[PDB]
Amino acid sequence: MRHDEYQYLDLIRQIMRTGNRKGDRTGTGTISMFGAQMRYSLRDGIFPLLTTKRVFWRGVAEELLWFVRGSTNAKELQEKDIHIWDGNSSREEGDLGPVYGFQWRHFGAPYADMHTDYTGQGVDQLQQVIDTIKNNPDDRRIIMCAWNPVDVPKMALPPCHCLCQFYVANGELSCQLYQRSADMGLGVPFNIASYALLTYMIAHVTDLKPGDFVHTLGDAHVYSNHCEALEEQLKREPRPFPSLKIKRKVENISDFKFEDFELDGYKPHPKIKMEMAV
Amino acid sequence: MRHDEYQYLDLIRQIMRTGNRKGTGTGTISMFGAQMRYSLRDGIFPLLTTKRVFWRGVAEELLWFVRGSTNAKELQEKDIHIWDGNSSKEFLNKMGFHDREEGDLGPVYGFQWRHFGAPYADMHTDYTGQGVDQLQQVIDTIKNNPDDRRIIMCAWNPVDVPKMALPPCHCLCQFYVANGELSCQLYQRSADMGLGVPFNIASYALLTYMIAHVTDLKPGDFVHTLGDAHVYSNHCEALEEQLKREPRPFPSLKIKRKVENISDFKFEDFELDGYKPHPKIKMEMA
Ligand SMILES: Cc1nc(=O)c2cc(CN(C)c3ccc(C(=O)N[C@@H](CCC(=O)O)C(=O)O)s3)ccc2[nH]1
Ligand SMILES: Cc1nc(=O)c2cc(CN(C)c3ccc(C(=O)N[C@@H](CCC(=O)O)C(=O)O)s3)ccc2[nH]1
Ligand SMILES: O=c1ccn([C@H]2C[C@H](O)[C@@H](COP(=O)(O)O)O2)c(=O)[nH]1
Ligand SMILES: O=c1ccn([C@H]2C[C@H](O)[C@@H](COP(=O)(O)O)O2)c(=O)[nH]1
Repeated sequence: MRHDEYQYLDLIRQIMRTGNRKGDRTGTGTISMFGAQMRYSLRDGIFPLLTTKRVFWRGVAEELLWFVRGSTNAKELQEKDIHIWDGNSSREEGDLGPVYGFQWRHFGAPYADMHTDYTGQGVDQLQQVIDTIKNNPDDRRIIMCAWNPVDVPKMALPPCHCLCQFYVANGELSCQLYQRSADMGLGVPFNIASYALLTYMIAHVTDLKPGDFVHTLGDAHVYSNHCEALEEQLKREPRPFPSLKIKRKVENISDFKFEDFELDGYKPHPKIKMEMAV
Repeated sequence: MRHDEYQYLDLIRQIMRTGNRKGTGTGTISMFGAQMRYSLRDGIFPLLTTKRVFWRGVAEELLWFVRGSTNAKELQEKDIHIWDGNSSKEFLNKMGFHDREEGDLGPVYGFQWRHFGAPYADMHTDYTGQGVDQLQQVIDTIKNNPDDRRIIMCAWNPVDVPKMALPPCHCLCQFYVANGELSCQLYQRSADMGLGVPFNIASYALLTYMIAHVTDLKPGDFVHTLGDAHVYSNHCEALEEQLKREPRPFPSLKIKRKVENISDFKFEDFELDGYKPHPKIKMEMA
């Protein structure tokens, strides 16, 4: 019965107390461990939006709807006051290259720019996953992969979220994410919520109930200048997770809109300032 | 410090007790999401001891991957038959590969590791200079930028899976350097706990030993992450017998000479000392 958020807190504590101090691409220096795994229940409307520091729910949901549209145009997020892709995007202003939206919907197609019509090009992995869940739920290849060795050099930033896999049992849809690089302080809470939300959406349109989100980490790290803030965060007790309901019968994965999500009872501790490494 | 092999034994035990019973025609008992960690340090090599594992098959299959080969006949010539089932002309014709010759597994590991993105023709084609040589890329990044968080080799290729005799169970692996030590994490989407997993552990441990050697590092950990981790129902009696066996200290592995490039290893370069396993247990492949 231990709150699932303690998996996240325990890993931060372990990284700071036992991790490897190294340099890194950004020049900030990090403290890191290699290889971790967390499991978050998604059952009975439970939505694992972390509570010991406020997470950017609106950014999570808008970014994911943008992925689902297949968009690689950061201007569509900026227009919605979502600036999480700003650092890496000024090729035309806003064109992120063949990032998630494109890999999920067009893996293997040649990329031109964010305005190109890629209909019928590449593998639409997202629809492939939905079809397999509906038609052959015991399949062990229900995978969506964003790590494309051909395209990584054209991407504004190599994907941290290399691939995810789905699994069906007990009337439940589960999802596992392989995240190669995990900034425990800033990105990880958002990343948990992203793939928990994707699982809620796919479960909804496949007539399944959400089960578990399994979060596997490669290089799991704390930036050296985050330790003071995270030591303060570790003093905070998690609060019960919010609940998530989808307010209408959405027929297909592409039909979701932001207002379809009813997030109830989110009561996080206040935000903590933490500068993002560049 | 408990023997690392107990992670495998404990997971088999857990799956058989609480795993999900689901539906080939053989039943599976499965869990989703698991992770084991095997130390590779101080010459220790995690070749499981509660059932004799096919070490020579592990090493020859891995050398075959590294050559970029997708031709199962090259394994057969060395009396390694682990891919025979998936490459008979009859199997391939059954899968719809009517123009494919016996032995041709399609664009599987050797090809994805050395030529990701190239068009696949057949197993005899000269692919030199085509596609992404991910294996050499990893070696170069380890040498030149060891703190890089993108040291990845990916065999999961959505474009090519329809041409493969079997989609890769070993989707991708990632490397990590700290304190002079090279670690490796494998994401395995599908794990036959009884038959494939022991062999798969030894494969990626050996790969880590080889890459560490040619990058002048020491092996650290092998982290084995599983997606659908399952026990086939007709393995349960055999695995119940294995669970009563106590692990013995793992063997040691040394590389007998200085090998400069990953492509230069031969089986005789490996010295596996002290492997004293319990006997094989028959488990029929689904
Ligand atoms: C070093 C680094 N760490 C990261 O975690 C990271 C994450 C993203 C993308 N991403 C997945 C993000 C999620 C949340 C973000 C953010 O800036 N949130 C702040 C402020 C909230 C807001 O932007 O309004 C926060 O909530 O802490 S950015 C891009 C570059 C990165 N760079
Ligand atoms: C259902 C299935 N499970 C697997 O684990 C599997 C593994 C491979 C390839 N592979 C990675 C293998 C490793 C070991 C193997 C095997 O057949 N083992 C023998 C014992 C070793 C020997 O051949 O001497 C066995 O127990 O039958 S096969 C191919 C198809 C598969 N199919
Ligand atoms: O969704 C995201 C995007 C990025 N990062 C973090 C991980 C690293 O700290 C940095 C990306 O840098 P590289 O791993 O690519 O160097 O941002 C995340 O945690 N989650
Ligand atoms: O090296 C390998 C190759 C295959 N498998 C097992 C996993 C599954 O039981 C089966 C592959 O079947 P699918 O998951 O593709 O259905 O073989 C392994 O465990 N290891």
